[PDB]
Amino acid sequence: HGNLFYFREYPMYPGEYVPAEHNTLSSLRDELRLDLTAQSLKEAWMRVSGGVYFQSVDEYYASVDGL
Amino acid sequence: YMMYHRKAMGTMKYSKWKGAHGGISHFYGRTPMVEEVRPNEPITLVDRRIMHYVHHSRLRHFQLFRSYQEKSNSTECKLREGEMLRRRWHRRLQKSFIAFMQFKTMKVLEDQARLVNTYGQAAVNAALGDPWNATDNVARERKSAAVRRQVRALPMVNVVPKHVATMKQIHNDRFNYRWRV
Amino acid sequence: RRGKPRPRAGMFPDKYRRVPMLLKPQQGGQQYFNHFLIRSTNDRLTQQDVDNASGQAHSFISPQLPQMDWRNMSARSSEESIREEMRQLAENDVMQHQRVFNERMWYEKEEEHRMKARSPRVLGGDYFKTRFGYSLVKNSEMTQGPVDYSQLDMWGEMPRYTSDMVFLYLVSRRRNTYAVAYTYEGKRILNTYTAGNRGLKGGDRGFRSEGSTDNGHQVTSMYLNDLLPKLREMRASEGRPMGRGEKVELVVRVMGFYNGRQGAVRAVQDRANEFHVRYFEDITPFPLNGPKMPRGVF
Amino acid sequence: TLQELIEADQILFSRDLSPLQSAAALSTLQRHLGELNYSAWESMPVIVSNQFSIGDLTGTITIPWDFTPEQFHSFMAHNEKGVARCREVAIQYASTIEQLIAELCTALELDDILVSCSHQDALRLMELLHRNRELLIQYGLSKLTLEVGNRHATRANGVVIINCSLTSEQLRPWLKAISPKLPLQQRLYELSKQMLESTLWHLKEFRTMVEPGGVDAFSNDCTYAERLQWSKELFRIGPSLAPWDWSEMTFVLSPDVDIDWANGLLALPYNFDGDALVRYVEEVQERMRHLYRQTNPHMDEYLASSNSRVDTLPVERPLSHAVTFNSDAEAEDQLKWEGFYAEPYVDQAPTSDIDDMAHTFM
Amino acid sequence: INYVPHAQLREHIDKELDKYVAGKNEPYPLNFVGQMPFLEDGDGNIVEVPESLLSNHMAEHPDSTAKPHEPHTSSSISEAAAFEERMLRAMV
Amino acid sequence: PSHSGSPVFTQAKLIGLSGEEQLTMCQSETMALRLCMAKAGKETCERESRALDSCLGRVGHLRRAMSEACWEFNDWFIQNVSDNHTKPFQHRPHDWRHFYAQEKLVRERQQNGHAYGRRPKQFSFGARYVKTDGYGKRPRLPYNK
Amino acid sequence: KDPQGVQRPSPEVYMKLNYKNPATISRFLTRTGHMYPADILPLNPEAVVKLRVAKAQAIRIGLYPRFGNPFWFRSQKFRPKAYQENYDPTTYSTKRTVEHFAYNWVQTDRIRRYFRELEAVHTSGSASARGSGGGTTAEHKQQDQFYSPENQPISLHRNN
Repeated sequence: HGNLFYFREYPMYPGEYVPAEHNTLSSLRDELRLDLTAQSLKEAWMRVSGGVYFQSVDEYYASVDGL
Repeated sequence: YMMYHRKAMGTMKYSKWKGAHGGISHFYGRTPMVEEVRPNEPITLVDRRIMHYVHHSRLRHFQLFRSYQEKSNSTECKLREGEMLRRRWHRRLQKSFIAFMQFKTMKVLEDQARLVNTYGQAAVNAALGDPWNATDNVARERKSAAVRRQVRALPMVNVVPKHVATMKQIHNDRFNYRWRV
Repeated sequence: RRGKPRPRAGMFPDKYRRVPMLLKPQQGGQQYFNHFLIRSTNDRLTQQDVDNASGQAHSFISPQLPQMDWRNMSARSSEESIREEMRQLAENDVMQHQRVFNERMWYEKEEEHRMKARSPRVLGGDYFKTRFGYSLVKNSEMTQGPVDYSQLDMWGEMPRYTSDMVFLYLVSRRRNTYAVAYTYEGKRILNTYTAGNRGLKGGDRGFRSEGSTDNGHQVTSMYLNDLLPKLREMRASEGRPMGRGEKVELVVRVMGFYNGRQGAVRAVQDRANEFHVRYFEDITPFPLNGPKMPRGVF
Repeated sequence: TLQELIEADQILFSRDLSPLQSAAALSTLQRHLGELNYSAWESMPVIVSNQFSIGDLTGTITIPWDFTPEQFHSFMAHNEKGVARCREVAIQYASTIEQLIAELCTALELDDILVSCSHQDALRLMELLHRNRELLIQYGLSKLTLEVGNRHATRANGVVIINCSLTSEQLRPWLKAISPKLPLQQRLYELSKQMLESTLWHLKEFRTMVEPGGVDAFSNDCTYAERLQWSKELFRIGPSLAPWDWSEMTFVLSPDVDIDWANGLLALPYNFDGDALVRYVEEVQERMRHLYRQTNPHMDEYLASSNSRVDTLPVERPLSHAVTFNSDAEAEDQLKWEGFYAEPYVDQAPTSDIDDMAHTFM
Repeated sequence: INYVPHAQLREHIDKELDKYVAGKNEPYPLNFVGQMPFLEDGDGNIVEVPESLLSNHMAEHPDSTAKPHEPHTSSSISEAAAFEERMLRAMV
Repeated sequence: PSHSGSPVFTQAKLIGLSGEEQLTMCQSETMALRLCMAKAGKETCERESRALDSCLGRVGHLRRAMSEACWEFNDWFIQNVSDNHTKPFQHRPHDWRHFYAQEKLVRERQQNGHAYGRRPKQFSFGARYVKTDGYGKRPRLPYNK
Repeated sequence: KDPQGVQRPSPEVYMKLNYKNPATISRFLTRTGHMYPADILPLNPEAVVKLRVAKAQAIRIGLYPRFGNPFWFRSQKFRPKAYQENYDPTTYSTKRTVEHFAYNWVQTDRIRRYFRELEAVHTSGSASARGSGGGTTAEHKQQDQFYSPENQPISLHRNN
């Protein structure tokens, strides 16, 4: 499902800025980023492995059941 | 009798209404609102929006208050100054609420940024509904149609409060059963 | 009880407070759970077999090596590649107010794109200084060039009247409501129909519903249904007879801010099967300062 | 009346009968058979035939040629229920067609959607358009009158014609093909509307001033420029023809000039010399009640009401409610005034008792 | 700025009254309220009315002939506009 | 909480919960359901009901979030926005006597320093038009008489 | 920034605010023809005196009606519009802010719900792929493998 109502983006607060070199508009059809960063790795994992996420490596090992 | 007097436009054997009606009438120069009713816009909704306007503007209140009974200039000044002071105090009170709601909006935006950090920017866009599965133009056209229909803004006017006719009508602009001085 | 109203059932404690939660309701049918689980597994296996026949249930891994992309690395190390990457970096380094993907923003940009699809010497600062009028043009915020006369004529919003429309006055008062109908010349077609005239005034729901929407609706509906044959016969006598099931053009003029207004307009819309309303106007004598009104109790 | 159907040609007349006999039947029917027809057979076309029969195509019946008024009344009284059912189904069909057209016109912000083909196929086309409504908004198809026909073409007056048979896969190429022609259609339509209102005003002013027997400019297929020029010329010559009464003659548009004096006809071209015409004018200078009672036993126990004079007992007509609601507020108002949101409690003591208690307390 | 002299008073008055004569080849100037009032012929008779006030004029008093005044279309300003308008008229 | 020494009678009106000034949400689906239930149709529109319920399922969580936000706002207001019935009220005309005293002082200074807090005499509705010659029509200042 | 009210109208509006033009008079006049209170629309003192004198002159001459404005619809473009889509930080009303707060909170809830349902779908798919017997542990197969209020219960509510 979608959303109850649609509004524009909230105004930027004073002193608030999008972090530098961060692509705020990156779709899942975009090309994989060549760099090896946290955001790029998470996007690649979502793209190639589905929506599986784990809050910790212990959670991942528990899901993988003894590896 | 004034046109707004209690015994104005009375229907009696001896009473003949003053003024000419129809076409260029007595109200021809005194009509405050004229709207050309058009098909697909019901006259009931037109009247509802007009009544909501004249109620939310606190204008029917003054009209009834000055028309039905006679109130001294001192009483009118007292009431108007009390209303102005109460409105100013309420604005001062509501400014704090607006500021705190802006702070809560900042907290919500920070939580959204936390979700972005923990999931990935592209994943968050997809969860927000990015057209990343729109292989053909029809797939994005469906969502464009949905948002186009949602943009349609129906009149936001609401039902006006009723008028309560209390005994002896101590206050004539009274619209609620709550007692007032 | 002791001459007192009986309390609502909410005040009484739970009627079934002395039964276990598993009893209400009972979850019988445990023996079917294993059978249904095995049935679900079997049918899911059958559906999986159907899907595998439709396509392929195969996955594989591509063992990529890092030394192979030295051509890409050498291409990126070039000055031109660095230049275009830095051009993109500078282009995106500008202030960005878009936090995340927004459906509103996407819809607006797509709408503008589809609308587009459907559709010497520079003046100097000294010249601008000597041109005093151009400074006012800069911040004029007033229409420039050709201007439509629809924003200049003072009768554009005013109603357009015709000799045939019947003007229906709907007066609403504190304890009364009445409707009358006049022609363009001002002749009163039918006698006034007030709440007292029709008997609603002074009965049940006294002093409270006299000016209510219900009484106003009733009196207005009765007045319209009595006026329609009267209007027909008046026009026939005048010599401009009504057509075969013609819509009678009605100009509604309503006065009064009491409750006898919504009922009147609803009655007009309910009788709009023949009374085609063309214009709606409201009239109210807003008091500025006049003769002393009768004194209130206060 | 009865001449309106003949003039509009909406009345259907089978030609299987003899010409002279049919002409005689028409001559006698226009004299005596016109009166008994009620105000619904104008909308419901009657088919002339050899014998009387109600049914067949929905909303239509067949009456026989050379039919006496007495026999017509007897047949109507005998098949009173069937004629009532046919009228009801025809009215339902008309209301459904109008509602179906309105729900699309209001949604698309158009002016009118005319039809000339089978309504059942027009319903398919209209429901397809309703499903694909937002794609029309995406394209430039707006504020344009539409026609439903069989041939894919556009008219020079600003309207466009769409075939009844059209599917989803064939709609998109059609939209892409007609998109470049839309902007011309809007300007053509607005100019045509302005010229039509101007010429209608000119014709009504001509009628008011000259007081003639009639003006007919839409009979011939002539362009809007010619029609406007003719109307302006007539309005100009109205004051010059004012001293003479033309109520006996009808002014009509025709590519040839024809002035009749034995008959009341004046056919004029779009470009005619008004001063020359003025110069020419200057140079000239019981059993039925028993049958009804026996056949239908309701008329003897139900009274009617006069439509001209107001009776001593006024009876309210049933109210009319909109079949389509544009707004949720309108739907809510409809439910409120239908009593859907009303408490099912039944009044047993009125507020008058409370008011009397208050008065006594005072 | 030239004041109206006593000698030329009648000529100035006649020009002011004939500023609206219901017939011209040039657009009529607007009044002080930026509106196009009724075009009056000689000897004080209203003969042209703008379309905005046409319905009210014909409703207040019937059998008062008045051709609906149309402003002079602008063709000298831009010739291409004149050709476009003529082509639109031909295409109807 | 008592802003400017006056307790807040209701804080739910500020939120808008259970009040006239509510928030419109899923109005398209609400309109569709209302139209479907208003039309005669053939069956009850359980499909429209399911659509509306799927749209408004998160309304309960949103209301809980706004209620807890309102409670936190009340806590912050008690912390530092108000005085807890300490300062005099500022919502009635007789709590602003100084401003009206200044107005009266200005008028008195204007009228030669004679009449303080005095208003011109009332005049008839058509006093300037029905009174004969020799009688004052336009009312004068209380000092001018 | 201008609470007293001396910011509006524009100087050209001051110039044009004459009796002859009712269009600009209707801009700062209510629908019924009354003047806005200073609490609602704080015009300049010069603006209000000009408006009242122009309205009096126009009413006396006949250029303006005694009640209402014939340019209320045409003055809407000049009147500022508070778009619901675009938020204004300094809005007088608190509902226009609480609606945006609710919008942002609903977006965050949508993110959380989408990710949690994706996790549930992936876990169910992995369990089905590994097999009912292979995937489920002995404890789950022995105890959790029954109907319960959490596992496919009958309707726990009356009047069904």
